[PDB]
Amino acid sequence: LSKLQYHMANHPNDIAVVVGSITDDKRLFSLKQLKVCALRFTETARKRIEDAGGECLTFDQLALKYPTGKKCVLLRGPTKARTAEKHFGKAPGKPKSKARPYVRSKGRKFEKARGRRKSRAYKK
Amino acid sequence: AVKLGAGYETSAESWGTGRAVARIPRVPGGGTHRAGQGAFGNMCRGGGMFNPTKIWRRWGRKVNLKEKRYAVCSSIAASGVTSLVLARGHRISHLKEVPLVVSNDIESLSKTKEAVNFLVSLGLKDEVNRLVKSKKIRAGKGKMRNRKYKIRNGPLIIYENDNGVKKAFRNIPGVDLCKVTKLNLLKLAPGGSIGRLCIWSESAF
Amino acid sequence: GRKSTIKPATGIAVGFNSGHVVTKRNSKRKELIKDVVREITGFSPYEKRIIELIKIGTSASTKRSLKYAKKKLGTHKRGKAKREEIQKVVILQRR
Amino acid sequence: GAYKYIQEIWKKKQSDAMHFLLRVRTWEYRQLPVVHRVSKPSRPDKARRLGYKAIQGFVIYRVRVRRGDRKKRVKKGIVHGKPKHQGVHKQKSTRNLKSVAEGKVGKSICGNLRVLNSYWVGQDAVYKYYEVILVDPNHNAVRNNPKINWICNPVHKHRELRGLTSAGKKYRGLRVKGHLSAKSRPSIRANWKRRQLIKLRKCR
Amino acid sequence: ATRFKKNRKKRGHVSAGHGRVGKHRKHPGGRGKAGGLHHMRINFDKYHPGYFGKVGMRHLNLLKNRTYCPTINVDKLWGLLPEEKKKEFSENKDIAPVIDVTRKGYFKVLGNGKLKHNQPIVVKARYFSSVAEKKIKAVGGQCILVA
Amino acid sequence: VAHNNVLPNVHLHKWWQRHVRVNFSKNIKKKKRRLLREKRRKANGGTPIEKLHPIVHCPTQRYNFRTRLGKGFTFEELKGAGLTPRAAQTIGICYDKRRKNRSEESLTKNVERLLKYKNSLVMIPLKKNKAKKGIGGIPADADKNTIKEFRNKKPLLSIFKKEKNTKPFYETIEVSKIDKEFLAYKTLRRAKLAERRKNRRQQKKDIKFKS
RNA sequence: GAUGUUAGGAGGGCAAAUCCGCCGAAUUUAAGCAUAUAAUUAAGCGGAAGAAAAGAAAAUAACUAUGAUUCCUUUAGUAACGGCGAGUGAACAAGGACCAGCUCAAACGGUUAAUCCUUCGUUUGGUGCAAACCUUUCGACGGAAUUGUCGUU
RNA sequence: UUUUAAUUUAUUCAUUGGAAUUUUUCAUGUCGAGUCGUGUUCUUUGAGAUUGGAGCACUAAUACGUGUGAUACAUUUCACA
RNA sequence: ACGGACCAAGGAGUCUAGCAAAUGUGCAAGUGUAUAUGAUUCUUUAAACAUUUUACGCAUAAUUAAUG
RNA sequence: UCAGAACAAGUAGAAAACGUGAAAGCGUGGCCUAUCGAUCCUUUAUAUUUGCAAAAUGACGUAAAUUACUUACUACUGUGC
Ligand SMILES: [Mg+2]
Ligand SMILES: [Mg+2]
Ligand SMILES: [Mg+2]
Ligand SMILES: [Mg+2]
Ligand SMILES: [Mg+2]
Ligand SMILES: [Mg+2]
Ligand SMILES: [Mg+2]
Ligand SMILES: [Mg+2]
Ligand SMILES: [Mg+2]
Ligand SMILES: [Mg+2]
Ligand SMILES: [Mg+2]
Ligand SMILES: [Mg+2]
Ligand SMILES: [Mg+2]
Ligand SMILES: [Mg+2]
Ligand SMILES: [Mg+2]
Ligand SMILES: [Mg+2]
Ligand SMILES: [Mg+2]
Ligand SMILES: [Mg+2]
Ligand SMILES: [Mg+2]
Ligand SMILES: [Mg+2]
Ligand SMILES: [Mg+2]
Ligand SMILES: [Mg+2]
Ligand SMILES: [Mg+2]
Repeated sequence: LSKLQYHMANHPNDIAVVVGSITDDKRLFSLKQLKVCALRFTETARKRIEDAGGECLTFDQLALKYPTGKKCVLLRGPTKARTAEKHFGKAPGKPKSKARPYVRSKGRKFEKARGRRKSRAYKK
Repeated sequence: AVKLGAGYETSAESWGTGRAVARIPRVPGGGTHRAGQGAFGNMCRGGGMFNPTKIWRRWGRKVNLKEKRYAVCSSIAASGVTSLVLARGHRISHLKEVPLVVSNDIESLSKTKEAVNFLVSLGLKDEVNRLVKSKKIRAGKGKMRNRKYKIRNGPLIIYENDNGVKKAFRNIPGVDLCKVTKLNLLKLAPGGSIGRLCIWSESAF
Repeated sequence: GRKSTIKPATGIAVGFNSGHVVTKRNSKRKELIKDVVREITGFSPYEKRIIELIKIGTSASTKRSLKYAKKKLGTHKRGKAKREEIQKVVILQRR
Repeated sequence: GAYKYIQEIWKKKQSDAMHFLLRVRTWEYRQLPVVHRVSKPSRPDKARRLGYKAIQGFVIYRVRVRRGDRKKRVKKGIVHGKPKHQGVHKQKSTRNLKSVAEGKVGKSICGNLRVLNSYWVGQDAVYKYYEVILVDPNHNAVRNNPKINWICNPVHKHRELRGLTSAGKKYRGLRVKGHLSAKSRPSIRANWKRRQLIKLRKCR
Repeated sequence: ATRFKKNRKKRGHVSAGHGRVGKHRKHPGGRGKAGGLHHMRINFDKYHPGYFGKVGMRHLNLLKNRTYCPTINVDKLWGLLPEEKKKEFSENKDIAPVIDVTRKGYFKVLGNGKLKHNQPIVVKARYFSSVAEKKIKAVGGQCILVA
Repeated sequence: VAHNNVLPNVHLHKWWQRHVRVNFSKNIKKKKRRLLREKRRKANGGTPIEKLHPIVHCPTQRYNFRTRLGKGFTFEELKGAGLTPRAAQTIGICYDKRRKNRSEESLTKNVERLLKYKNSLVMIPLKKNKAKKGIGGIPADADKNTIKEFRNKKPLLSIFKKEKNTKPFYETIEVSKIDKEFLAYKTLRRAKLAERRKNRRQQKKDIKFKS
């Protein structure tokens, strides 16, 4: 919701459309009068929107209203913010890679010695 | 599950190479036909089956409570919708309203005959007839395992309290009974097919 | 880690008497027997040796005695205790 | 008071008087047969402190056990496996000599009786001598008396052979409660089994 | 289910998908973690950098309880109140909420994010981070150590 | 091992197949248990299977705040209630020889609970009719009609379950009542710093006391 | 102390899935192997019961503290161990099932062992068609026991 | 048929004996030794200057004691047993 | 080069554990009702239903050998 | 070299502090291309960094205070590991 709000900030009244789910944000305090199309609203988010005196539109409704998407704004949520994606890219082992190793757990006992500190052979 | 050491109860060992016989483990000794025979191993008569079935196969599946609830709701909705019900196979062409609701007098019915009569009056005569017809002896080996008859699935009577419905509709072929509180998706959507014909008491509704 | 029984606990998670608010709520025969035993049995050889060492009188001697006790009994506490007992006995004898 | 006094006397053990007694007694025992009945406890107080009572069915048996380790049983000294397991000669048994003592009396010699307990009595370098307190569970004097009666039950056949006597409890490590003994409690083997156990869940 | 397993798709293909020359043998590379540090060193290096060797102090009896401290960021603190109550608080600058953060199952208050300006908030918790405390104060609130 | 996967950690190098228990018995076992408990209840005509337990605070810094049923009531609490241990045992209440009271408040709470329980409970006579007063703790035996009435009413099992949380967590405070000068982090860190030395002094104090 | 075909009794063998003691490998894994691993497993020997074992704190905590054992969910593949390699790996707390506590020894009672048992009996009952059982308290004649039975806690 | 709940009827008279709390005096008792423990060996453990066990040697203290508080030690608190 | 005299039937990537990726599905700063309880649940029912008139997991914060 | 991992050997710098030169500069060894070594363990250096798991050990240090389980405040706090 916060992200949605941020995106709507400059152009008001026009209708944010989001092809996925919109989740609510406890970290928001105030909610503006938002008009949002989405595939799914988590219930609390929906409630919040309602309270704001906003509108939750489904895709069919949007189509009915704005079939050429006039005064719409496509938005995406954070795609590569997924935890799976943090294991991708250059493998941890290759230098300057910020890829999480697949490890049982965290703590000194797990993947924090040889090849992770200059003191034990090398680093990264 | 197959019993643990099935096919492996023998002492068999392979004779090895220089006898002009494949090197499958052989039963030792003499006198019997069994002597010298291929012993354990999936290929052999009297062998163990390949990956013998074990009790620790995953039998059940956890399904998310929420998902289950959703499924139940959807089945209820389906039962609502006439077309869906029709598709599901019921002879419902002579029933007016398909969220089919009936007075609480039904919950007190004492006699299967009476229930049958009521059903007929409703319009489900045809359905009843179909149900009667469609008790047939299964194809295959089900026959040997207490699955002798195969019966088509009739209406589902949903009731708030049993003052007789349980017992009266018990014994009409294919007719099932469920308390509104404890709705079973297995009954609402047999074979995972949406839109069973549900007959509700008004209290239940 | 440590606390005090007097005073309530400072309403803090960590540090000295840290914790919650809550108001706190809180022979002769033997001797005779021992004497009898002594009369009967006397001492055991190690004990005797220790006594002798003690009698010798000096700090070095005492140290030696202590060491001996440690060797025999095992553990410094027990040995110390034994030494103390022997000293007491010696004192008694002297009276 | 008397028993207190004798307790105190026996605590001394290396003191002259006690020492002499021990010397005599162990010498005497060296001569008698390995397991043999005695009429009265040699350490009445100690017997009392265990389970002993002067009821008809209670008997004391003096038993002698060889001291020391038991050579690993193998035809000739040689063991055929990996070096870790190769040694004989410094192989110390899981059971106590006391346990062994009680075992030998309890098992074939007094199969009729039930071993209650056992106490130390004496030792030489060759042998340790224990007196083991046993009870006849069929003697009515024992059957009737509600305290003690318990031993008449069939669950207590050959307590000594299952490590259920005090000595048994010791070497099973049930004497030590706590974090020191977490791994052995319902029984070591049982505990192990439990820890191994894979619980699946039909639903899963 | 078996019917949509790949092996069923390879049914009549001779090698069952495991290749004709390089066969399918049982445990060709060694068993389990096996030659990590010898013939499987490279894999370990490239996917499991810090795997070999030990580091740091032993901690012979841990007791994860002693050291348990679920955290929350100040940003999330106002979220811990219901919508209507929050609105009420916003309306009345004259009165502030105390928040027993322990009652909601968090011990430490950390300081990630903004707090609504001027809206003063009283925070009860066991631990505060300097920054979180500063944030709270700047907003005219108090941090009250609880236990 | 191959590719980028977790390093495998599967403890199955022993003869694991020997001890796999699959719980086909779960629901049926539960049902059986239920049946057994019902039977027990029936046997104890009217009286409750369940025994009174004191609420207690869980140990360790992390469960500190939570409260749950302990075993057994502590001699002191019994005394407060006006009750003998044996007597308590005989009724529906658990006794715990080894539990001790540090907190007055806690003790008070449990004696309150005990009192409540006492108030609730009505005692069937031992030999019929003959109504006599109890021993040490136990209340009096009621007459027949009263007993009948009680039976006719529902047997309450609210006391045997723990009292749920009081709640708060949101409480209004007046802005003028806030103390804007109280460095909480500073207090913490300072406290941490000063711990050892306070420890040094406490020990000294203790030593002094010991003479 | 021996001795008895003395009077009365007991043990022995079978069976084992779970169970309790010992005793005790190696294949195997480590791409070799020697410590490790397999495994406190298999085999061996002994011993019980409808369950066994455990069990009423020389316990855990460091809290606002809990409170016998067992078992389940978890803690946790964690602390830790380990040619720190392969691999092994608990405990407390938390949530439940179930919940039960106790008696010897020691202290005390000598204006008296009050205890206990064997044999022989005696005479009210209860169910049974009988067979048997069930209990009822009363003595004797024996012994046992002051190197300690019983009561009191 | 099995038992085990509820319900129904107990009322008179005898006295030996015991129990709980409650006052008030006086008693500060007793609390398991070749055992614990240490050393050393071997085993077992996740237990790490040794987790349990065992063999051997040495061998204690009395409740103000001794035993736990997962790093060997000393000096000493404290908590728990 | 090897295997195949012929024919019939049997005859070989499976099942569990835990991890990952992919994709579907639910809900989403949460999620999973775990054991267990409860029900007017009892051929099917060993499922289904329910969750007491701040359990735990994984995630929501990282980092340090560590006090932190 | 190459997986564009490591080690090793270099190239280019930066922050210190110096050397040399009058200076500009040059110097992070040998005019350049070889002369060499992971984990674990050991070892000795370094440090206003920590720990040994209920606590303490510099130190009742410095102030107060009264005899006591007093109140503040201190970067420097045992051996061993
Ligand atoms: Mg077969
Ligand atoms: Mg067919
Ligand atoms: Mg051995
Ligand atoms: Mg192909
Ligand atoms: Mg091939
Ligand atoms: Mg090839
Ligand atoms: Mg036998
Ligand atoms: Mg190998
Ligand atoms: Mg190999
Ligand atoms: Mg080999
Ligand atoms: Mg076996
Ligand atoms: Mg038992
Ligand atoms: Mg467990
Ligand atoms: Mg985990
Ligand atoms: Mg192991
Ligand atoms: Mg004691
Ligand atoms: Mg081992
Ligand atoms: Mg601890
Ligand atoms: Mg050829
Ligand atoms: Mg060939
Ligand atoms: Mg051929
Ligand atoms: Mg052929
Ligand atoms: Mg997925």
